[PDB]
Amino acid sequence: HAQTFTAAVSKTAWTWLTSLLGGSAVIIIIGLVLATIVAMYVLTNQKHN
Amino acid sequence: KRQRMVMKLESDKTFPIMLEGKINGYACVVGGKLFRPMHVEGKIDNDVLAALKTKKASKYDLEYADVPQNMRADTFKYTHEKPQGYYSWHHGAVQYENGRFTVPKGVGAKGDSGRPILDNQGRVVAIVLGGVNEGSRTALSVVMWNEKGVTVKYTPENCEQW
Repeated sequence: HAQTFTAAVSKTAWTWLTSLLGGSAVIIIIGLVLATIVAMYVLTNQKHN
Repeated sequence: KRQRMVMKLESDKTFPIMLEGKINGYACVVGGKLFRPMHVEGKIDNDVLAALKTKKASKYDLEYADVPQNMRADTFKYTHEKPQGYYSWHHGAVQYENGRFTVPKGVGAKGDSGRPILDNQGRVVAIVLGGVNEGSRTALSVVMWNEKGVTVKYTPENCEQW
């Protein structure tokens, strides 16, 4: 058996790869959410009514 | 009679902004905070205020600065409330309605940005960054303060910078 395309090294390997690649995605999402809510904050501060 | 209104209007003074002997605008102080439009560049007439460190507002196109304590008494008083009617402005009375301030057409141009709007009692209601003529009147891109203690900039469509 020499077939090696995915060849999952370990559960720890995938766990770490998810941790350091995907957590950055979470931080990006948090930043986008903060930007959106502060944009709405500016909108309501200017004229909530 | 408008003569008494003009006399009351012409009482207080502001600090102009100079650029190579040219007055690109005015820099007023209200409530202990120094203000001047960011798009207008120059040197403030008074040296001391010109020495103050200021910070920029990306979406508000003006700078802000804290006046020294020993001079905060000599500042203009503000008003968050804006009753309907006409208000005194340096060039002339401002007739405002529907929350937007209008001036007679042909009044106000470049270099008139930052000049505060005074009420009947002299309290500053809002300051003007620019204006656009749209007919018999000329709407002004003024920035007002809300009752809760916030800052609002009512800018008309495709307004003109001053």
